[PDB]
Order: sequence, then C-alpha cells, then structure tokens
Amino acid sequence: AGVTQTPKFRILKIGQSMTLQCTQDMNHNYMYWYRQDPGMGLKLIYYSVGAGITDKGEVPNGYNVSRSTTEDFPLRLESAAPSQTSVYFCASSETRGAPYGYTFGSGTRLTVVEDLNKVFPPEVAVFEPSEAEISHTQKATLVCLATGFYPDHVELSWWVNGKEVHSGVCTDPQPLKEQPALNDSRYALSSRLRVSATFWQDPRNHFRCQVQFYGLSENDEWTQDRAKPVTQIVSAEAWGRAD
Amino acid sequence: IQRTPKIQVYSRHPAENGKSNFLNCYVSGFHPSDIEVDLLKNGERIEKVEHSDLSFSKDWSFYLLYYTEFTPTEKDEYACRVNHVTLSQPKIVKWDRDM
Amino acid sequence: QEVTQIPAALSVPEGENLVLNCSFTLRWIYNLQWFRQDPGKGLTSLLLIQSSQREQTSGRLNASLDKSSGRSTLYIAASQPGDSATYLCAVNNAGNMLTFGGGTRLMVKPHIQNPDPAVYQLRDSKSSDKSVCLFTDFDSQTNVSQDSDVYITDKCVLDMRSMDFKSNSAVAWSNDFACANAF
Amino acid sequence: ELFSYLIEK
Amino acid sequence: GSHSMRYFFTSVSRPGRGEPRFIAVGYVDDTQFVRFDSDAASQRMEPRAPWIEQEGPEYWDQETRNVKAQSQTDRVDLGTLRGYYNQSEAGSHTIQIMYGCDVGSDGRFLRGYRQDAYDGKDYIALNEDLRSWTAADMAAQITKRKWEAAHEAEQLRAYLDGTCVEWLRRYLENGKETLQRTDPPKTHMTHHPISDHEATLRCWALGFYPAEITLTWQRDGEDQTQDTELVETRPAGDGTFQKWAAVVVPSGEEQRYTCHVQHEGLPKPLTLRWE
Repeated sequence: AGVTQTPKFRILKIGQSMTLQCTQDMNHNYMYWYRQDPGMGLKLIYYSVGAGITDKGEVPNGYNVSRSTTEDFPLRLESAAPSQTSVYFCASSETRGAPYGYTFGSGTRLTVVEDLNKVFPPEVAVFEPSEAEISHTQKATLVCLATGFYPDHVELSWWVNGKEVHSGVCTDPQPLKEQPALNDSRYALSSRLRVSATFWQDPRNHFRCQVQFYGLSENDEWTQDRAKPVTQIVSAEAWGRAD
Repeated sequence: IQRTPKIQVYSRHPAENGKSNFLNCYVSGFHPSDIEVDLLKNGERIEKVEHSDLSFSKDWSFYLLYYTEFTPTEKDEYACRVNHVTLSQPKIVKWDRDM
Repeated sequence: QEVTQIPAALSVPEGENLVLNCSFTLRWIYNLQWFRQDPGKGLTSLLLIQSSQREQTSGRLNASLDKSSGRSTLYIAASQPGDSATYLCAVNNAGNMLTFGGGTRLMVKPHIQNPDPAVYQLRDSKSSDKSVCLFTDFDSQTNVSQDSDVYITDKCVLDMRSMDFKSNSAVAWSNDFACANAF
Repeated sequence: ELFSYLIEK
Repeated sequence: GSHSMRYFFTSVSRPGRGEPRFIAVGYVDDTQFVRFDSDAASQRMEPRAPWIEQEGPEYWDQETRNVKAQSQTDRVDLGTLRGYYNQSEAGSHTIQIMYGCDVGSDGRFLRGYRQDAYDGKDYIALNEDLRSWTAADMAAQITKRKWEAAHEAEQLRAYLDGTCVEWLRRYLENGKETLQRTDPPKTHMTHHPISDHEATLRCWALGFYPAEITLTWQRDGEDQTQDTELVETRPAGDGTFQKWAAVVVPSGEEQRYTCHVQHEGLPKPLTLRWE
C-alpha cells in the first residue's frame, strides 16, 4: 500500500475548489506535500510532524492542509489559480531523518483552465509506409499523429495484431505546441512503428495507434455542441497489403 | 518529583528613597514549572511585571527573575508572593533593604 | 540552504561513462538521495547515502558524498538509452527536510552504425488528402529544430524496451507544402 | 548556534 | 577566564489545551542571548542580548527553522515517552534538554555535554568521552539503541567541538565589551542581633561580573563552611551579580570573625571585619 494519493489527475476551472487526498497505514508521524513544475524539482508546500499539527513549507501560499489523524494529510485548493497548474506529490516518513527514505505517492497532475471549453481530445491518424523507403531500405515506417488535444496528458501505444509492441517504436519526447506563443495552445504528438518490408507487405497484419487521453470526468457539467471531452482512448489503424 | 521554590526579594541598585529603581523577585529550585509570582506594593499586586525566560539548574529545578520599576520610600512596603503546588499557602517574602 | 544540479541537460552517446553533479548548502544532513523520474511518472529511489557513508553502488550506478564541500556526483557506467530520464538530487536535514535540486534531463543517444539519411512522404490510411513527411536514418550527431503553418517535431526517443529496427526519425506536416524542403 | 542533528527518542 | 555556550529546552504537555509549551533559551555564560517561546506571537528565534543583533537575516531564518525542528522533535518525544512509561493522556509531563561546550581563556575546547530529563529526573546523558550514552531506565535504554543506530553521539561530538566552540568564540568577540569584562565586587557587612547574646553577621558582594565568586567566613583563621548560610548567586538585572554569606555569632566576639572574597576582577582577595 505505502502512500495512497487521489485523484491521479484532475482538470479544474479557475476559482473552483479541490481536495487532494493522501493516506498511509504505516503509522508515520511525518507527512509532506510537494509540487513539481515542468523541468523543475519538488518544492515542499506543507508538512505535519503528527496528528493535531501542520506547518508551512517553502511554497504554502494558495494552499491549506489538516491532520486530525495519523493516517490522512489532505491538501485543499480553495480558489484554483493558473499558477497552481503542477504535479503534486504527497509523502510520509517514520522519523525526520528518514533513514529508509520518504515514502512517496504516485503523484497528482492538476491542470487549471480559463474554462472547460479549452479541453479537447486528440484526433488520431496512421500514415502508411513510403514505397520509396521500402524499396531503398527493405523497412516500413508507420507514422501515428495525434493532433488538437489539451491538456498535454496522453499515453501513445502501438498494437500489432491485438498485442502491444515496443520493438521498432519511437515516440516524440514531449507533445508539440500548435501555437507556441499561446498559454492555452492545443498539442500534437507523433510516433513511429518500423517493421520489415515483409511484415508490412502482408494483408494479415493489423497496426493500431492507441492514444489514451486524460480529460474531464462524468460529474463535470457541459453545455457545448461538441462531445464532452472526457477521459477516453482515440485510435487510428492501418492494414498491411501485398497488392 | 517535587521541589519547593527558594525566593529572594531585592533591588537592582542599592536603595535610595525617592530614586527610580527595579524591584526583583528571584525564584529558584522549583519543580514542576507551573508557578504564580506577584510583586506587591502595600499588599497590592503591581500590574506591569516582567520576567526572564524559564531556565533550570544542573538538578533540573527551574528558576525565573521577576522585576518591575519602583521608587523606594521610607513607609512603602514591597513584597513577592509565590504560589506553587509544593507550598501549603502562597509564600509572601517582604523586601528588607537592611538585610 | 538549497540544492543545485549543473548541468540542467546532458546529451551522451551510449556506451560512454558519464557524471551528473549535485551541490547543496544544507548543513548536518541526515542523507542524500538520487531519484529517477520518467516523463509523466513519479519518483524511483536509485541510491540513498547516509551522513556516515562516503558512497553507495547499485550495478552501473555509483554516487559519492562529500558533506564538507557540499557535493555529490552520480557516476553512470557504460550508459544505455534506457538510462535516459530526469535525475533528481535530494538532501535531507532537520531545518529544511528533504530538499530537491532542479534535476538533470539525461539524453543517452543510440549509436547508428549505418546512417542512411532520407526524407519520405507517407499518405493517410483513410483519406487521400492528408500526408506526413518522415526524416529518418540520420546519425545521433545531427539535430532537428522547428513558419507557424508547418510543424516539425524533435528527433524521437526510442521505446526503452525495443529490440529491433532502432534508428533516429523526425516528422513534419502542414495544411500546399513539399517534403523535399520541409527539413 | 543550535545543534540540528535531531533524532527522536 | 573560561567560557560556555548552553541551550536549555523545556517541553510541557498541556492535556486538553492543545500544543505543548516549548521554551528554548541560549546562554553565553550566564547571559541569555536568544529565546523561542511557543506561546509568543512572533514564532521566531528572538534576540535577548545586544551583541546578537548584528547577525543577519540568514542567522535568524536558520535558528528559527532549527528551534522549530527541536520543538517538533520534543512534541513527538512527549508522545513516545508517555508510551514508554504507560502514562494516561490526562497528566502533564516535562522534557528538559541542556547541551553546551566550554572553552578556556585561550578560546580552545575544554569539554562538551548533553543531559536529557523526563519529569525532573535523569533520562539519558552523553558520557564524558562524547562517544556513548548513560540511560537512566529501560525507557531511556530504548532511546539509546535508536541514538546509537542514528550515530547521534558522533554528530553531537562534531557539533560540540566544532560549530558550538566556533560560534561561542564569535559571540565572545562580538559581545566582548560585556562577555569578557571583569567587574570586582563592591563589598560591605551588616549586623542583625537575633537575641541579647547572638547576632547574624552577613557579608555582601554586589555589582560583580562574572558570577563565579567565593564568599568564605573564618573564626580566628578556621573555616566555618559547616556554619555559614550561603544564598544562591542572584542576578541584579543590570548585567551584574549579587551574593551574601552569613554567620550566627556570640555578641561581643564579632572582631574575631573575618569574611574572605575571591573574584577574578579583584587585584588581591579582600578580607572584611565588622565596624
């Protein structure tokens, strides 16, 4: 079990309230909340040295905590601000010195948006290998392209004949901004699956690019024409051919 | 374990009548830490009284210095009143300049 | 009283030994910790050096501790593409508690023995309209950077569980633009 | 300055 | 003379009144220079001597973090020790901590020490060798094993003969005008007849610094240690100290008794006789 931290993700409109739960059954007196912005280290928000006390960390402003019990150290965001877009890590330890090291939760990705209208699922297309490539190298590179998604929280995987593959797979390190200048820019992500000419030039082989998108929940309100951009899987697929 | 407070009442400077001074009450050798200390002028509690931060001796017994501004005279009687769990009654020690 | 990691990014050809640097101004530290962080994922503890220890070793990972100079170095022997990740230095003391450096993004570039650079055009599986440009088979020394109407991706990172058809590639697309010039 | 290598009893 | 830096900590559980009382005080010799009080408004380490005022923001930020850390450690320890002794939640308990270092007149390390108490009794003490612990009971013996595993002794020793003596030297230099001065005692003698055939002879020492002093009564030359009333050296509140020693004396034999005064600030030891 260790440290259990919920929810794993959440999209939240500016000024809305959220509570991040954090629970441990190890009877640890010390519990900690950290935040981590892109390409930065963890920064301590709040800590508790036991039931009945909390104390401010490095970056406590805009946050609240409580510790009525040893088990739970919940973090509250009263009025969600743009600056609170971050990844949150709860942790615990038996002692301050923590000779076995802190026990960390899995993390909570919070995205704060001007409105839920800014949230879009990915559009997904698979591009078939070039005849020029096949005849030059005897190899066949499929390209998958996920476009127009926000936020930038997706998991792209290749599925060949119903089983996930990793050999020949090469994914962009991070999603690309369609409008770099804009703060609310929708994202694009590309991936390659490279196989033998043989494996492509065969109509029995099935290639699926699967993009997991982390979006709105079902208890979120929606009054726009387009589909509610809920957490979902969007897929595009191609079939090999010899003719 | 319980230890009875020792009480010394005295002035910051040698007493000269009509000259601004400080009345001290040094309370030492007491355990536990909870204590009530008042400085009296003619039997009446002096409101504005300051004290040092709680500390203790090698034997773990606590000591505090209580002090307040006072102008000694011939007739005015000054005293320190200490209450502690170890005492039967609040102990009143009278300021005796000639001691 | 804080923790620092310079450089912030390191690019290394695979098989080559490398070093990641940690400096801290924290006094009377309990321990120093090195974490691995994969993108979108949480923390994996690599090494935990106690105040009383000068170093810790785990396989190809070796980390030194000099409390006096306030420095730790993480040694990665015979580096593999699978080592590619963000490495966080963390130092624990009473006053500050577990304090984190900014991290070093390690890119371990795969060795390409037979470069064959080329730009191919791929058509969409459903529509005849949409096409993509693929730049592939270039050596790990050459790099790709990004007109707001044409989008060019970074050279991809290999799936760190790959065992076949490993080579560098970048993708370019737009809404009429030609692939020959795209890169 | 205070001692700071704090270990719980 | 030789000098000391000492920190004193008092933690008192307040059952049903929320957080325990926490009072930290730092001393150079008998002068209080820093204070933390849990019940105070600031929640900062605060200056209490003029010579500490010249320490910058980093000093006050660091000492605030570290005194808060000790507070938090004491909060946990009150709970744990309550467990060790199987005591109810309804009773008030006290942890007391004193540690410090002594240097000679040459500024070099003489000794370091730490003693911990529970309810006004020895709990655990650092030994003279600064390498091992003496546990008072089976409760403290559990604490000893934890402190051995954490290498508490080795870290405390490094502080005691490093940071402790280094910052003592700095304080002694910065506040030398008060800390390294010697004020000799102004002395006098009082006479209080208790009966028609007996009288108290009280020997006074006022306005002396530092606090170390020897007031000794002698009859004809013989030391009267067994028959001398000797109050505790008390603070005047102006930075100086006061002390007296008294002897009950048969009337008309006052001239026989003599008070000897030994103090660093004296050119020669004083010998006093009654009017």
